[PDB]
Amino acid sequence: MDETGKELYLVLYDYQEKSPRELTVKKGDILTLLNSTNKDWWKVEVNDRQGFLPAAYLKKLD
Repeated sequence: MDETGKELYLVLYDYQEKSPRELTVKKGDILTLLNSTNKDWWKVEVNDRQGFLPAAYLKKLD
């Protein structure tokens, strides 16, 4: 995706947003991390969109 040098996060499972701030994502999506100040809900970006997701849906790739 667009920007370079970013950590990549894999979405393990589909997630359907429960509020307008949240993201809807599909298994296999690749995300970047915008803000984590807790281990449970993160602000992330996928394909030009930004929103909140539960961190349990994500695996850091390395």
